[PDB]
Amino acid sequence: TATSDLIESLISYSWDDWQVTRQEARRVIAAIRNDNVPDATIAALDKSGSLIKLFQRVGPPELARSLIASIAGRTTMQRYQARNALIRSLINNPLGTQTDNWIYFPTITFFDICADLADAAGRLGFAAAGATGVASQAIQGPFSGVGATGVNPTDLPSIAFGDQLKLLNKDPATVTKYSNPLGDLGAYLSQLSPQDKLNQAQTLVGQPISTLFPDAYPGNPPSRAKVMSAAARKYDLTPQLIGAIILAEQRDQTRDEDAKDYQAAVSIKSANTSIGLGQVVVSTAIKYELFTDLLGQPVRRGLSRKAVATLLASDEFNIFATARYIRYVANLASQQDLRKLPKTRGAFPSIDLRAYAGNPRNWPRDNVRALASEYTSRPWDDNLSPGWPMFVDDAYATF
Amino acid sequence: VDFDKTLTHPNGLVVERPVGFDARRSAEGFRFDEGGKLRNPRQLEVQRQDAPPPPDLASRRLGDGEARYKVEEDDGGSAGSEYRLWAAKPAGARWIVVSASEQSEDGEPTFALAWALLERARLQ
Ligand SMILES: [Ca+2]
Ligand SMILES: [Ca+2]
Ligand SMILES: [Ca+2]
Repeated sequence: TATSDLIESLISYSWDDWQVTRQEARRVIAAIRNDNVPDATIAALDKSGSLIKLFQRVGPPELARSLIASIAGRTTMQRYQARNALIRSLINNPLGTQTDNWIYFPTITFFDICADLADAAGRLGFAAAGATGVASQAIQGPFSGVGATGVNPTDLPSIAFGDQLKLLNKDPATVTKYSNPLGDLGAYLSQLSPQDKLNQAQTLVGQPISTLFPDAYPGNPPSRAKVMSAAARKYDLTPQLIGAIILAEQRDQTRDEDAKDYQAAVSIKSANTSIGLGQVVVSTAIKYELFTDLLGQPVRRGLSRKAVATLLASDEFNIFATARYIRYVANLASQQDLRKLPKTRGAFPSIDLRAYAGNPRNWPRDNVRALASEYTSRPWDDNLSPGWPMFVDDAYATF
Repeated sequence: VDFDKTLTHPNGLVVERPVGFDARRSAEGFRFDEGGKLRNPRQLEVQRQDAPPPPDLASRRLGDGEARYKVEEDDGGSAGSEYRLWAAKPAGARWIVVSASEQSEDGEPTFALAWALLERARLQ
């Protein structure tokens, strides 16, 4: 026990082939999450033949998710036993967790993702609950995407079927509606006070992650700030640098653009969009295996393209992908020949390629400006974004 | 699509410079960089090239003539993949060639400006 007794009696309150009451399931979940000996509880349920029963009787897929995620996360020595019971239970109920936002993850994959995610969170140090944050209410205009808002791109309503076709057909009004909101980057910054800027940064960073796997966490989901710090230690970066890169993206993002990014990626067309907090491009995340540090190879080998696009809409995965990619752009810089990057040298006279190999605490500010250019655009081809370097540099100064 | 003042190159190339673009005399024509400090600016190059274009190129009609082009895509960044148009038009004995690049998150761009710039380019 001491939670299995409770759970054992609760599942006796239902038919053999029929699912328990929603409120009874909630009570099972809660018991699991609040339990001090999670492995022992699993071992117990398994002795009695009640473990598989648990997976059979709970519930609709929305609650199966909570149960599966909770068990997969809290569990350790006895994880494989929970994994094995679930497998035999899916014989009967095949659909399991694989619906809605999670339709691109087979149920066993959902389990393994929660396992890997919980392990990484404890190991990289972002398992701990984040304070409730003040999220923006905005729904239009700059800084109205998930960065500002907390609203997962994956939860946004379907773009009207007719509007989808206008998108494919390049209808100017429709394309404007679902595009980047900023043209004059400087004019946008000019209209914000130092207090406004700091407010955006705290809103961005102070919120709990918008995660597709809330119950993989021991308690509530961690602050984005915590995840950024953790990614910073992992990649020898700085939470300020990750923060500025993401703040810039998120300023030049709208709620409507979140909807197109995610929906176009999982549509028949599998568009190659940039998704989520740091606007990671789908194919780039696949190419450079940007999820390496959160998911083990077994799970990574099996992910579909559309599962990857969905993971990018999960804040913690996105933050780590973004950081991995920033560190990659910096290592790639380390190894250039500044002689062959005349325009770069020209635009960023204090650039120091060697310093890129190390922590940003010791990067010259021109290194941040240059990398900003080479994060929004192809890295180190000597073609520069004219406006992004100053845009990211402003965010960085705010942090 | 919109142009203003016309530019003439010592090598007998005549074209209009697109509005909102800064222009630069190039070795064999002109380079146009979109003005302002944009995140994702369009870059455009128009040139006289005395040597012909390769075969194997899927063509399209450019007004009262035929154009041969190829579009290439590279990894870019946040703003999307890099798209590069290469398009050539027969002009007298030689050819006029246009080069354009642009990032896109939403698939291959139309390159409308670049096509306009090519079609209305002078062999004299
Ligand atoms: Ca954007
Ligand atoms: Ca995007
Ligand atoms: Ca570049």
